[PDB]
Amino acid sequence: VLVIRIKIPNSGAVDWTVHSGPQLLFRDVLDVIGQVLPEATTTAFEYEDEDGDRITVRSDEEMKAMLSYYYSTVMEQQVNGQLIEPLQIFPRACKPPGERNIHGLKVNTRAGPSQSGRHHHHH
Amino acid sequence: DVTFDVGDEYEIIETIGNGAYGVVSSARRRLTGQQVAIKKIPNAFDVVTNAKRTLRELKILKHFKHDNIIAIKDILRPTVPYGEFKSVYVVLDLMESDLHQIIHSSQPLTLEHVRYFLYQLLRGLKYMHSAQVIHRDLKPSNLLVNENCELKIGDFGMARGLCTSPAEHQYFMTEYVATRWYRAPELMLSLHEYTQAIDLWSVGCIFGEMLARRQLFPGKNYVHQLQLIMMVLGTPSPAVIQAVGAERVRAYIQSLPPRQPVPWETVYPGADRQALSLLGRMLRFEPSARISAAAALRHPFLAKYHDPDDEPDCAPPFDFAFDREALTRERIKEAIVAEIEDFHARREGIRQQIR
Ligand SMILES: Nc1ncnc2c1ncn2[C@@H]1O[C@H](COP(=O)(O)OP(=O)(O)NP(=O)(O)O)[C@@H](O)[C@H]1O
Repeated sequence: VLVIRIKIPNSGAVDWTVHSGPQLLFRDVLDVIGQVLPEATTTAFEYEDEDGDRITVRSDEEMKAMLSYYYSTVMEQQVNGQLIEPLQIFPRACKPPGERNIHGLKVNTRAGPSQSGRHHHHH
Repeated sequence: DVTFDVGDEYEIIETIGNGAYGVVSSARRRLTGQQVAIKKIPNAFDVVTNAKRTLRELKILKHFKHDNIIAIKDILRPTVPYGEFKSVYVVLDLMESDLHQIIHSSQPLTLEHVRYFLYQLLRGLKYMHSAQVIHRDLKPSNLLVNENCELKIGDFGMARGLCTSPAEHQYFMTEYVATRWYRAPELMLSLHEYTQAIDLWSVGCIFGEMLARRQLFPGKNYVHQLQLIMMVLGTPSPAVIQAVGAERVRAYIQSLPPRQPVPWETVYPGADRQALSLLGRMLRFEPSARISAAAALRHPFLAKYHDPDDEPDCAPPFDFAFDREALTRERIKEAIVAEIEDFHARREGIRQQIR
């Protein structure tokens, strides 16, 4: 069994307890992430190495290197009988609009599949 | 056959949208009060092609999560009983309008609106294209829009991936259908080269449409379409003219005086320098000379909005095997039912939140 801990800003943490398994897929994380973070879209998440350096996972592949490191980290811990830390991941904050530095659009009256049109409305 | 029984999770408010393969309606999730679109697809297994197209639509939309691609929030579980389950209900983000309604209105659409709409469109596409998915019918009405100018790509029933091994070209064109106005030369000419570039011809048409606020190539039938294009682009070089696969349209291509391109600066006289430069890079006969959505995102015209970190690829590519071309109608119903179940079965409150 593996526990992933999701750090969520100004809230707390979510602990995801995996199956097992196999196999953990990058999507399985993204899907859990978006499920605990419903008001956002998250394409990516980081995690820390021994140095405390964030390393980003954008896909499978890099998923495999996270699992490799964390499994090493797990081995060493209760060999020394230490308390086993969950794998902690930091979802990469993605911009909402956000992107739109400015402006709006009217939707009350459309009509209207025009060409030079469109002849209709209402309100 | 439009009657919505969604009952008790959702309350139906009017009807917004119509087409084939379904009818859409505004709705409000009862207890939360969250506003959604609900799209009913009446008797969705009754016809093998509509069946595939439906399964195709669910799998594609489940795969994506992107702010520029329309998202399935829910898919209603079969109501009581199975009883030869017929109509499929899918819940989506409620979008107020669409780009066609925006482009054609007495409402102002500034250069800045075209920049931001074009950016968001290209964003979602970079994403979809890296999944190895070609939309294949991209037109202003398929691009949903709201008051804040969020743009989201819809209508994935025409999307196909691949192309596969040398087959199927030819049968790449079945079933499909699309307006010739946004249709790409390789789809018109059976050029035996079908890539994500297909969509980028459509973008150029949409881009040009937004600048002039009128359709760029509104052909009244096949050769007229072929002609309207050739007016501005000139005639296709011998290499493409010889790359034509049928009819022979190659004949009548071989005919006609060789024409010359018209600079986009005359076809859009009063138009932004940069916009035209990017528009030019998208509209080209040969699919391989067409700029990619990924590279178009880096064009100076979009420089204001460009964010390398905010423009994701789609992590695993979409897998289009499951292609149903014969693949009996019942087994298709099974798979559509196989989704919707999995969709719900992937929650799984499997987690705990620290207090
Ligand atoms: N999520 C939505 N929010 C608001 N309006 C929508 C939404 N989805 C669809 N519509 C509108 O309803 C229409 C029909 O939905 P649509 O999915 O395009 O049907 P369909 O299976 O594509 N039929 P077609 O357009 O002929 O291929 C769309 O053209 C939209 O204009």
